[PDB]
Amino acid sequence: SKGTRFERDLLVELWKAGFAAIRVAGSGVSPFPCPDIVAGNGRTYLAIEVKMRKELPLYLSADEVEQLVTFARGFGAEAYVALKLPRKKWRFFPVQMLERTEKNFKIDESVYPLGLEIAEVAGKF
Amino acid sequence: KGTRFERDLLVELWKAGFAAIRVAGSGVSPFPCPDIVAGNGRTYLAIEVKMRKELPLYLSADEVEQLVTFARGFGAEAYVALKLPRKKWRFFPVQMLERTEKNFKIDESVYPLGLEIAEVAGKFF
Amino acid sequence: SKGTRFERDLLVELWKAGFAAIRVAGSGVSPFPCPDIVAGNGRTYLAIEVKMRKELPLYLSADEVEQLVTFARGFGAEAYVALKLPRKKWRFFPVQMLERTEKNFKIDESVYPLGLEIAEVAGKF
Amino acid sequence: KGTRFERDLLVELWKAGFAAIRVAGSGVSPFPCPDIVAGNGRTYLAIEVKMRKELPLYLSADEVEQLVTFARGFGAEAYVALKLPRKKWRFFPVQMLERTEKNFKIDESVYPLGLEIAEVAGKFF
DNA sequence: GGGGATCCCTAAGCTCCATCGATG
DNA sequence: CATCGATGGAGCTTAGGGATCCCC
DNA sequence: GGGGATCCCTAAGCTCCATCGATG
DNA sequence: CATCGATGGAGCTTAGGGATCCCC
Repeated sequence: SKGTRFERDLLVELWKAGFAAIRVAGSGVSPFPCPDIVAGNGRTYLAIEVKMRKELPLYLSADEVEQLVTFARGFGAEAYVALKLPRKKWRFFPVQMLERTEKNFKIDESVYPLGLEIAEVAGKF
Repeated sequence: KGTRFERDLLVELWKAGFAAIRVAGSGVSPFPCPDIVAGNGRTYLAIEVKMRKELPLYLSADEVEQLVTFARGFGAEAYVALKLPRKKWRFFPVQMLERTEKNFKIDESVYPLGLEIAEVAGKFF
Repeated sequence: SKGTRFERDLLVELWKAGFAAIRVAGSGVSPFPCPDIVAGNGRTYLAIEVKMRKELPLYLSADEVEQLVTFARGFGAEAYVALKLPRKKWRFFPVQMLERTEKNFKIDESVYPLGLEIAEVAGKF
Repeated sequence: KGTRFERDLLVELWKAGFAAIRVAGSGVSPFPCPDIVAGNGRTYLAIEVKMRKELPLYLSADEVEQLVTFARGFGAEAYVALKLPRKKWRFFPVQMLERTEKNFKIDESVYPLGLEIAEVAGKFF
């Protein structure tokens, strides 16, 4: 459950990139759809699911993603997965960029590279 | 405790089409962050949640600063939700606040003016 | 949500009939199957769903009953519905005795009469 | 708080095939009632839950009375579950308790003897 | 004013501490 | 000499029904 | 002893209270 | 004169990471 330390870490990055960002409470045992972090800089709004892996690939439960997009759609933000590999930087992946396994999704060696920097996230639109 | 009013207010937002969330760890050092953030693709809210035993509620001009600083940066509207011992939640834009000096306030003068959730969503049109 | 007062009431009746009985906590918002009351006198064990009505009929959601029997089966007790009508006494109904509506169950004027007294409950086996 | 150990223990019971429940309102006047009651069609438990910072745990002979009075009346076995600051839950039958006078206790003498949940279910055979 | 929806105040718990005893 | 404001603290458990307050 | 799974102690919040001021 | 026991109190918020303790 070290996930927290990385959520807190990313928040700084976002805040440094101009994003008013927050961590979602009651996230785990929740009465509703809830991602890890939510952010907005006045032009862009982000629903985010945060993940840290020693190494690829990263798998994302069918459900998990449904919940993120379900939320992202409702709130009016862009659903994103932030991935953290030890030596590398925070990488940002739109749910469009995810690959379907049998009953789930993934980001592997073939996808990680075409992920976004935090700076690309802010000024793309 | 007052945690049944806390989550009571969330329901109201959701009810009104809003996708709201409780900010993780906002009983924290004066950090630009509301207690709740909500949005519905059109209107976005930054909500300082106050539960006072009676009027007036005073609000250090500092406390207010943060709500506005954040609200601006995030791209949302700044609000104070306030519940009184037998009255139901009631929404106040920062504008609607009455001033003094080191603080602002909300007493009998403005309280009946305070909006209700739905009327808040209705502003956009 | 007056249901509580009647749960507390029934507990006395049970305790008076020789049943060590208790109310189930986290019953509503629960992580698992949970009835209103559980009791045992050393010979009999009861999973119970408590209901108070001004008047018949009493309807019981398909789900609700599944949950009670699911629990009753697991714990090793007999699933029961206790019904309270104003002027009358506590009536006890085994889930076998319930009648199926379209997508639910019920106890009406045709069933209430063949319900059990608390004393019949203890010494039937 | 210590409510994450509370519900932590429930999971253990469930894990072990037990259908357990938290007694509603057992921070109540010395009322014959455990903090938890569980059962699995064969074995039934009446569990006083103690979370002590260190040994020994003392237990007024009164407090014990109630567990046994209840246990008897309900048709279950009397147990004290006890968690220590870095040790995992550990089950003690009333029998296994060490006595003094107005109290009983649990210190180094008996603690390593205390059972584990599964071994508790295993007794029946 | 009478009738009803909303509280809050009362009694209790446990865990940890610290006095105080008695016994060795 | 009181009232509205402000300033610096301390308490932070649950849970039920009798009592309150509101509103019609 | 070194390496890892488990805590607890630190800094902070809010709400309510009560002092204290100043202004009328 | 200390240790194990007992007796009568008071505090009861969260939450994160640095520090601890255990175990191999």
